[PDB]
Amino acid sequence: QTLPAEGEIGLIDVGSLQLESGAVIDDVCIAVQRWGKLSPARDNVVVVLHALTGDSHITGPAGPGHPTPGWWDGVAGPGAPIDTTRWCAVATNVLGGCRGSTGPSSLARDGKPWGSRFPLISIRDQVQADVAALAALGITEVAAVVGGSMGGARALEWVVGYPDRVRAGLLLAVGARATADQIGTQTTQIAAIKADPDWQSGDYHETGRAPDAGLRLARRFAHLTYRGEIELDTRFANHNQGNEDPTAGGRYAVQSYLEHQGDKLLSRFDAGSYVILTEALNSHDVGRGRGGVSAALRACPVPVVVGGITSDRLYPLRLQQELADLLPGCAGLRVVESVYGHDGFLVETEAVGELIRQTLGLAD
Amino acid sequence: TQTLPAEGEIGLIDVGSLQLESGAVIDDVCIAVQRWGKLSPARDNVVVVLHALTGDSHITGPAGPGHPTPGWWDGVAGPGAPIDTTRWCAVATNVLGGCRGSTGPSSLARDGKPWGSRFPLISIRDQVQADVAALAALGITEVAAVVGGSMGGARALEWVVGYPDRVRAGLLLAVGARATADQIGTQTTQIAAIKADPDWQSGDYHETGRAPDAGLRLARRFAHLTYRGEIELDTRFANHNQGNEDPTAGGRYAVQSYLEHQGDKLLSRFDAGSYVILTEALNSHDVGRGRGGVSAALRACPVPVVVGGITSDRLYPLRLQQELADLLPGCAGLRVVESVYGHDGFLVETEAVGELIRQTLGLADREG
Ligand SMILES: CC(C)(COP(=O)(O)OP(=O)(O)OC[C@H]1O[C@@H](n2cnc3c(N)ncnc32)[C@H](O)[C@@H]1OP(=O)(O)O)[C@@H](O)C(=O)NCCC(=O)NCCS
Ligand SMILES: CC(C)(COP(=O)(O)OP(=O)(O)OC[C@H]1O[C@@H](n2cnc3c(N)ncnc32)[C@H](O)[C@@H]1OP(=O)(O)O)[C@@H](O)C(=O)NCCC(=O)NCCS
Repeated sequence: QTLPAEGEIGLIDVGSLQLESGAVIDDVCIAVQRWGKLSPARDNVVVVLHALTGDSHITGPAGPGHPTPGWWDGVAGPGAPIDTTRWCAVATNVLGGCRGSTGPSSLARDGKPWGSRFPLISIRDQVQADVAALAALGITEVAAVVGGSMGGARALEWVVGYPDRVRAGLLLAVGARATADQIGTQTTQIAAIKADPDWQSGDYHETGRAPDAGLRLARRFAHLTYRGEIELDTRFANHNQGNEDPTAGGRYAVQSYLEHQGDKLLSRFDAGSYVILTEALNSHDVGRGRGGVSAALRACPVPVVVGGITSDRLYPLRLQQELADLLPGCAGLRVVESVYGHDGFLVETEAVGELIRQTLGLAD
Repeated sequence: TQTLPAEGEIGLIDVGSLQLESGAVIDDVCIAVQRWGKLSPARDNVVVVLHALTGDSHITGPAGPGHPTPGWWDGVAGPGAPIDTTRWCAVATNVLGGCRGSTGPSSLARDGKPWGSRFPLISIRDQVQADVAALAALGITEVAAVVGGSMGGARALEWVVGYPDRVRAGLLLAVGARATADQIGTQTTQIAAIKADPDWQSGDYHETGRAPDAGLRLARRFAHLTYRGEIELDTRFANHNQGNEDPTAGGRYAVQSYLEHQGDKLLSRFDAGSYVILTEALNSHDVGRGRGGVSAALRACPVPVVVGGITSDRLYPLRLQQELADLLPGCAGLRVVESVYGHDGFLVETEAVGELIRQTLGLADREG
């Protein structure tokens, strides 16, 4: 198989995939998009790994086929952090997603949506799908892997599980494993979607009713863990939305901001994928079956750049400090100044650009 | 005549009809009250204890008839305790709009059926007016001090600011001058989680056999997270599984099982309707409303106060207490409590919170 036309969308059939749990999901497709020109040696691939609700559209404007622009708009191109004049930015839709790759909303063999029959996946299963997707194109080793959040967890299992198939990695706003705080809010986000009457045990697809209310609830609660406490108060405080009265049907500024944030997600994301991908986040743990977190990291030789956000409330700075101390390929923690919490790795263009540019230098 | 209830008993004080800040009127308001210790000769030793969102008048004592769970500050009032009952009379009420004794959404109105969707939104200032009206109904017009945390701290704040001449001192724990954006964000969403429950029935579920249990449990699980510290949880539960359950095969995580138990535990002692009404009184908390702003209102309050905050508080960060301490002239300086239990530290650190209460009562003595 060949890479899709630069910019366009493409599907890569990797066949059956045996998961860490033993389950076997067959006829697996992996959507992918590429910016940049593949090298004659196929050795300049920079794999960009997206987060929970992201997809393969990492950069570019909106329009046909893409409701919203890329989540890292401007990270790939001439002179950009990932210089496409000499690098090949390859992004894929994670396994279990809903933007082209096999997931709960995809159809199985019986001609009906996977739904509740979709097997539970892990971060290592998402990585095996990406690695297999690249193999289907003749790419065994990639120059670097970069991602934040789930994308960071995907980049951590890539450098630890396949150290010889990658030359460098950028771990952004992620930890070596899921924390109690992350699982607590994420398992409750799931319970919010599952308590919606229209969830229908996960087989709501093609029935007309979906768990919209539950999905908005989960997204609103999650968005709070993405932002910084001070940034929210400084920006919204307790002000009212316009001239509304929260005492008699109005809304607060922050309340109107969260409802919009959940509305943006309903029009593009599927609840089933939100559950499956969140359950994969909960299972994140680089030390499982490797002798613990410390052993797995001490035994990883891949050179990596670790970045952490100060005001991050979902992935506190202490987690990245642990990663940098234990990974021998990492000099030290690379703090990203930002007041926007976890969203810092999405908004701090210049700060994140420096970490990417440092990561590609190690790949050289 | 309306009298205080016996120590350990519950009393139902009638205050008649009250007019809320919004203009609405609440008829036949009933406020539940509990006492600890005798009144002094001049009746000048009343220490009002104001509970938090899901609290009640059972501030101390074991479980027994009418009190399934011990007091939220077990050991805070009594002989030699922080509120030494040999000197002070600990008076605690159930907040207006509560489900735990006083008039609220679950209480029956005049037409015979519950208030429900007919209960008007109340502000923190409305809850203070009711408590002051309750004490007045008995005959108390001046208290020695007010103490509370969270919503209890908000009630205490509006008390010293609104009735400076009828209170000698106050203790403000883990609270801010006004509701923050992060607080209003999660709290409005919690309200939305209860109303999205198909059994909410616009709030008129009380006499239908159905209740929004799913929504309330969800709102509580999210709220409990904001009450704890990040490091506390990871050290306690990490990513461990619950018992022998396996998340890979539909099992639960340790922290997941813990949060579920918190929802159920509140689910069997609290009313969803009250949760919504009280949660929205928190949203409207703004000591500066109608007073020229936060700084003006606090600058004008001369009551001596003790302000304390928790280091790991994630819902009411330390910066909020620091602001209160800086704007209130009656405060000598922020008192920092070192705890790992986040916002819940004001309930757990009974030794560090005990001293702040003793400092507050010391100011009440000096001012008397
Ligand atoms: C884009 C993002 C990542 C960071 O960008 P940002 O600079 O912080 O932008 P903001 O969200 O603060 O504000 C922009 C939007 O909020 C809207 N908004 C702001 N205040 C509002 C209000 N009071 N009422 C309604 N909408 C409001 C703006 O209109 C704008 O809407 P738009 O999407 O149509 O352009 C973040 O905003 C987002 O959308 N999601 C973050 C969560 C996420 O992606 N998580 C997965 C990665 S781990
Ligand atoms: C009272 C309170 C502060 C207790 O805090 P704590 O003393 O530090 O102890 P915890 O509640 O965190 O843990 C003990 C309880 O959790 C349970 N628990 C612990 N681990 C568990 C697990 N893995 N799975 C299930 N349940 C678990 C224990 O069995 C115990 O149950 P119990 O409530 O019947 O006693 C608080 O947790 C509570 O129950 N209510 C507080 C109400 C409130 O609004 N607080 C904030 C002020 S508004």
